[PDB]
Amino acid sequence: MQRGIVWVVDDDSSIRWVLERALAGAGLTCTTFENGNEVLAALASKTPDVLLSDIRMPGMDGLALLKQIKQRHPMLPVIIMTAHSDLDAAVSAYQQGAFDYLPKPFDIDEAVALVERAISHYQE
Ligand code: BEF
Repeated sequence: MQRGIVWVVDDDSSIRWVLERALAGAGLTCTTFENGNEVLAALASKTPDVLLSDIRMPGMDGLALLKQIKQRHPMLPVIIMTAHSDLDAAVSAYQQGAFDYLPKPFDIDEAVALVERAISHYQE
């Protein structure tokens, strides 16, 4: 049941290949973007069930990426790979409905782990 669209924003390629096929086997649609602002463009026409954002490119490292998401999507939850920058912006995330902040590690094991158990807690 349910579609299941998981969007990721990071270095792509490596992160994409793993999360794309592997997460696809789980029954979801995993796509990746450059870092964050890219998903925003796509977000302007769609909303993923579990968004994943990077944090090492934009102004506020990555938390800034959250701000963009909350500006147009004050509900779409996002998952950041790092929280070493201005954590302040991460707060605007929790208020808009962000997912959380995961350490640099991720891959399928660490990401799929946080995604499945997370969506399961939400349910329809
Ligand atoms: F690689 Be991301 F900037 F955490």
